[PDB]
Amino acid sequence: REIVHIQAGQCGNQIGAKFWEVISDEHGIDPTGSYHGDSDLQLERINVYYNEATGNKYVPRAILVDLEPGTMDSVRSGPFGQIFRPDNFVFGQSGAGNNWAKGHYTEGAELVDSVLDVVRKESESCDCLQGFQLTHSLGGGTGSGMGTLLISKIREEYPDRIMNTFSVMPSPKVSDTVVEPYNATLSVHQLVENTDETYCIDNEALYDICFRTLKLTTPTYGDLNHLVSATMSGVTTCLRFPGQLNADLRKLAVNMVPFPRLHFFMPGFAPLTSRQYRALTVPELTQQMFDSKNMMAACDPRHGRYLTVAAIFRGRMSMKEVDEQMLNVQNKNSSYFVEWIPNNVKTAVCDIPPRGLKMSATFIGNSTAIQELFKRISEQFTAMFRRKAFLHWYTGEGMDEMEFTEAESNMNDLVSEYQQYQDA
Amino acid sequence: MEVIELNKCTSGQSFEVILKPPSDPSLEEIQKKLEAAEERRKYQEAELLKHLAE
Amino acid sequence: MRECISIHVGQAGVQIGNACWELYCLEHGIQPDGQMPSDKTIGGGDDSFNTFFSETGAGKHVPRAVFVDLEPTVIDEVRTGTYRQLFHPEQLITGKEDAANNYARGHYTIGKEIIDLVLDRIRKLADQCTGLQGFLVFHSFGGGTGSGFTSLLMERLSVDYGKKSKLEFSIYPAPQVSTAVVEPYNSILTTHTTLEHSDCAFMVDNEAIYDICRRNLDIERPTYTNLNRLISQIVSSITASLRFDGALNVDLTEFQTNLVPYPRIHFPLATYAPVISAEKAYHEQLSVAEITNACFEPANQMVKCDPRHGKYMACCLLYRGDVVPKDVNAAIATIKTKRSIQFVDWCPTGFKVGINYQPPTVVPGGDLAKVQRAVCMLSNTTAIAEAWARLDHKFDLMYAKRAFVHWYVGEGMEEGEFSEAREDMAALEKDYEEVGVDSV
Amino acid sequence: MYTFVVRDENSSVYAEVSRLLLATGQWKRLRKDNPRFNLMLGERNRLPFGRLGHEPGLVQLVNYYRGADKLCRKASLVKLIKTSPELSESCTWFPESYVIYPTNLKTDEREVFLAAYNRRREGREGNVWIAKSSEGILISSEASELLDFIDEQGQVHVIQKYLEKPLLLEPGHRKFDIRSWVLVDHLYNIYLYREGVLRTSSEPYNSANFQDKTCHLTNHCIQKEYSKNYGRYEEGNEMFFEEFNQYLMDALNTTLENSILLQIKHIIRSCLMCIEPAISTKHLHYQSFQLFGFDFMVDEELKVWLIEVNGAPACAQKLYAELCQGIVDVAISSVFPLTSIFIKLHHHHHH
Ligand SMILES: Nc1nc2c(ncn2[C@@H]2O[C@H](COP(=O)(O)OP(=O)(O)OP(=O)(O)O)[C@@H](O)[C@H]2O)c(=O)[nH]1
Ligand SMILES: COc1cc(-c2ccnc3cc(-c4ccc5c(ccn5C)c4)nn23)cc(OC)c1OC
Ligand SMILES: Nc1ncnc2c1ncn2[C@@H]1O[C@H](COP(=O)(O)OP(=O)(O)CP(=O)(O)O)[C@@H](O)[C@H]1O
Ligand SMILES: Nc1nc2c(ncn2[C@@H]2O[C@H](COP(=O)(O)OP(=O)(O)O)[C@@H](O)[C@H]2O)c(=O)[nH]1
Ligand SMILES: [Ca+2]
Ligand SMILES: [Ca+2]
Ligand SMILES: [Ca+2]
Ligand SMILES: [Cl-]
Ligand SMILES: [Mg+2]
Ligand SMILES: [Mg+2]
Ligand SMILES: [Mg+2]
Ligand SMILES: [Mg+2]
Repeated sequence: REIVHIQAGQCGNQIGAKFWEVISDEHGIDPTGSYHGDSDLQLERINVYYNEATGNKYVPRAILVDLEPGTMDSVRSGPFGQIFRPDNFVFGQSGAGNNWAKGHYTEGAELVDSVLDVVRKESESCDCLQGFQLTHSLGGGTGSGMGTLLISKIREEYPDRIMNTFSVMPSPKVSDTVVEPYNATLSVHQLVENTDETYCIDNEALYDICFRTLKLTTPTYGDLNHLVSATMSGVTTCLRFPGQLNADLRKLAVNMVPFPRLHFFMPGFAPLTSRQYRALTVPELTQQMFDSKNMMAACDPRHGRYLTVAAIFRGRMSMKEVDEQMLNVQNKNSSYFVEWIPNNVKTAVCDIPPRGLKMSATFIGNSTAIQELFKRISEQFTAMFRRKAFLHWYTGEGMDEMEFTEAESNMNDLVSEYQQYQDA
Repeated sequence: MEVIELNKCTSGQSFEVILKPPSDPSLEEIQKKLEAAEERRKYQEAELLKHLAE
Repeated sequence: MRECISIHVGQAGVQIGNACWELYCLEHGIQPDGQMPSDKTIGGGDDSFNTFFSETGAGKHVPRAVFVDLEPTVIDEVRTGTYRQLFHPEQLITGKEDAANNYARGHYTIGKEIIDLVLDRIRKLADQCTGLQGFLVFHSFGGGTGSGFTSLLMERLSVDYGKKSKLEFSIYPAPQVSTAVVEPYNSILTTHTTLEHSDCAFMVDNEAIYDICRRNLDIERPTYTNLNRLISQIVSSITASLRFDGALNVDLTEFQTNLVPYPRIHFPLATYAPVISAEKAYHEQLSVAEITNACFEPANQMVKCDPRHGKYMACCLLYRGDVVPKDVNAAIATIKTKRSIQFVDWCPTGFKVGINYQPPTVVPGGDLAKVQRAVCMLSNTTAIAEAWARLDHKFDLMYAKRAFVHWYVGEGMEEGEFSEAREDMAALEKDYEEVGVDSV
Repeated sequence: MYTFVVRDENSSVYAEVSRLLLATGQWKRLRKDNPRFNLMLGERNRLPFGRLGHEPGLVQLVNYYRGADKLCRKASLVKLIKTSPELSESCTWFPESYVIYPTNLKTDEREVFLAAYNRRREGREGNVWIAKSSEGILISSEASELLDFIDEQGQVHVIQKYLEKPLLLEPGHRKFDIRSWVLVDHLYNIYLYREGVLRTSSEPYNSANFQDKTCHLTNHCIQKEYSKNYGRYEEGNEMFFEEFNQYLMDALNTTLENSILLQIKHIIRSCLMCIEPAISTKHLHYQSFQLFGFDFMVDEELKVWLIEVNGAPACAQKLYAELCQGIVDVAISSVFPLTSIFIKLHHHHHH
């Protein structure tokens, strides 16, 4: 049943806000938390992400975290800003300066216990909590450093719940500062250890998609977050709408993760949309959703092998045609699925389509090609670290070079682990 | 082909036709097994909480 | 008269249980509130139907059933559904967190905390039994509860009721009907720990039921309701001799005497004919010969396999409807000449036949047309071992890389139980090949 | 794009079918144990028929009929012929044969076998026999020798009447056997390949010393090995049908069709129609085809005798190309679409 959602830092709160805007519009709930839909399917699984309020208003089970107040004041100002429980706005004043160390060890340590208090109050109001989802970036300081500190604290207090993240990967093409590879490498090690499933969202891929196929010449963070919103709505369909598949992350985790550390998923969406009218056929949805150009992680699926795949079709369509088309990408490209995991592609369907489309598909791949993302981050890390460049920002908050050496060793290990199964 | 042991009743009939003749662990062992798995779980959890405390 | 308690475990066992009890009520004239007008002995009895229903002072006819699911949503639909009044609240048992497709979580972790409550509820039903023969256990192979909790329940029932017989109806996993990727693991594991506790087990491959529904019912994408009403017809065929007057398979012990000479090889193949669509405008009724012949087509079996390439150890025909002995023997005669039916040397080549004159009843609004005669054949053939070969191979592919194993060890299971279970299945496949193959 | 896997590397004929299929541009080979194939070219031993026809969304086809080995093992075939009413103990085209189990193993016919021998010696009949199994063959008039020898070896053996009066080609006064390739498709059509071959002895047949077995054993292996005159008359000691026809026309005033082939087609049809109910895949969830090699003898009265059926034959070198193209055409592309080289064997007589 219930999921407790956390969004941390600048990117965490902007994507998290637009996620809650998108899915609240799906579920009919308006900016004041008042329902206004025409179907009861909108409310059957509404408890997974919402608490029912006095007056049977619906309030997101969402906690909003930052070390500065800027972005969260923009959220409270934003379209659905008032939908959020005001007690759930937890913010410091100093910021983290794009500094993992500040997020994880100094500034964030000061704030983290107050975040855990709001977590606890949301958990206690849950009939039966199944776990947590975090939206954050890995390239800054709050979502990266404090976000992973929170993930560590939450596992300590709830070691048997599911921890799930949507983690935005930094890219030099959409880059705020040079220290992103450092922040991301430090964060990735925390994620390997302390989450059950991580959706790897590559700002590189969101950029290329916005540029090469949506034809947006100058993509903003707004354009990037449109894609993220649509993808997040898609992967959480089973958590929010009635179906033969009930809303639980554990079963998804069990069927997607053959080895505990390899839980980094390559997401994808079709049709790729900027904010048209053409009917998309089921064969088209299927060919696109598997297209490397529709992947939100800038890795090439043909460079690795799929361990597991989950696919989620939305709209009115023939599941006979869906079944057929799914069977035919796997029968026509059986090379790219590991033969030692039989029937490793799962297909779900949901009658309700997202806003503005009559038919969509969401792709969720556990591919060994995701190593390309981690190698890329690792090469950027190493190019600075071999000169100890920009380390003083981190040693000044107490960190030692050893902890950097350990973190890159961990990520290179994770890369070797992916490679081992691409050749097995 | 012999038709034998015919039984009739108002519900139906039954018979046999022959074409051709021929040519546990304890309750305590269970509760022990269940407790041994439980302590393997509580150990691994202690190893995690020790790691988190480091 | 001796009573039989039905136990439904996990989603598959509960939903199939509901199909079965719906059918049973329709067959015995019991209405959804448990009233049976034709039951003239009010508040008591020892008729044949009493082996499955108990009676209350007010005239309520109550299934000798317990439903058990580790999460509430499936049995809640029983509690609120059209047969809500049929069952005593105490017979519907739900946890709140399920076994997540994990045998070890259903067996070890969640099982430890609910097994005593279930046995106590099972005991309340045993206590209103003048003479209990034992249990009918419905469960999936692939679910975490259906596999893991069931095997724990089977072990304890052996302890608490050691002289009783235990029959299973087990849904075998098929990728066409939504399937967890670790269901081969769950299957082998629950077969290994249940093998000595089960006297007779009827496997239903969801693949065969699915294809029967597409091919013979013209349902292009069958639902669980489609699948379960068909399974329910077959189960009803199999149990009708415990609920109705007759002299074949009158108690659970006869099932093992008649179908299982070797106790490990206790998996009879069910074949059922005819399955006819209720939307079929013009249908010409099939004869005794035609439906008995259909018992030897693989497309009609509950497990797709090829009985020509194996040997038989036993064979029963259960007919329902307009059937008389001499037509059966005429049909058998013609069939032995045109078909590969070889028995093991130490068994007679013969058929135990049971006829019940009431044709199959069909659920109103179901997919099955009413027919004038139907048959369910129960044959203990070694060809069913094909299903174990398929399962074991899939198990072998994954376990060679230890894929997903960490999920089981994390519930407190030791990796070695995997290889133990797989070794047992290795023996079982060889038993089957010993009995049913002579050397090339 | 159809998919296939190869699980017999040592098969001359399906190697060529493998390459023929790639060259279509519409077939891609998968790795041995990839289960998502359309076509399995399977192993000779322990082919896992139980795992076929369970892949959703894949029509699957294998190049072997499960159960067809009862035709293709010497002891099996004898038991099949004696026991099946369509073939009968009274079967005019099969040599008298008796299954003999060695004494270590202790069903077996060996004392109903000597009934026939004793009948024959007291009958002053030609009384050579041959003992064989599924290279270790004994041709003797001494029964008391033959059961000696079987039990020194450890596997089950067949004792069969020896064809003392074989047709001998001249010049050469020399023995031969005929090999026919027949293809049974998924529909159980029975196709005879129009080209057979005569595997000839290059030694004159001598009926007084069976101890030497090179004019008595027409195996291509033994002839290229032991016999002085390999290659002497025919290329590779293989005579083809156009020659053997012409010889029959000149030497004996008949043709291959009338004097021999009618009999051969009748034997093929009768064997495969006998086991069809046991091996047909007509209503099965996977489908079978298979290539067989039938081996016949001709006696001097131009009566044809079946000596064995081979379930995994090799082809004659010159014929590989045409046969293998034909297997793709009628066995494979029949199921997976992209003047015939086969004679369909069908007869429907009314009685
Ligand atoms: N024929 C049929 N198969 C079912 C049904 N429900 C589930 N199955 C199959 O059983 C397997 C899944 O097992 P479930 O019974 O759903 O699992 P469970 O016992 O409830 O255990 P958890 O959900 O893991 O706690 C799959 O192969 C399903 O296809 C049903 O109603 N009818
Ligand atoms: C909460 O989110 C979701 C949950 C589920 C979900 C719910 C209940 N049971 C299952 C079982 C599998 C599952 C997953 C992968 C599998 C198999 C079999 C093979 N593979 C690779 C089964 N998923 N699942 C499903 C979703 O979509 C696919 C969800 O959204 C992504
Ligand atoms: N009853 C018999 N009478 C006369 N000749 C016989 C015979 N049985 C076998 N032969 C001869 O022995 C040779 C081969 O015997 P066999 O039946 O074992 O073939 P084989 O299995 O060894 C090789 P292949 O499988 O290619 O035919 C035949 O070619 C024939 O010359
Ligand atoms: N797709 C997307 N990426 C963002 C957004 N904001 C920041 N990023 C990226 O996030 C990294 C900087 O992290 P940020 O969230 O601003 O730091 P924090 O506030 O300290 O947690 C860099 O990789 C930015 O490119 C956003 O709104 N959308
Ligand atoms: Ca401070
Ligand atoms: Ca009564
Ligand atoms: Ca017992
Ligand atoms: Cl007892
Ligand atoms: Mg920023
Ligand atoms: Mg505090
Ligand atoms: Mg369940
Ligand atoms: Mg041979």
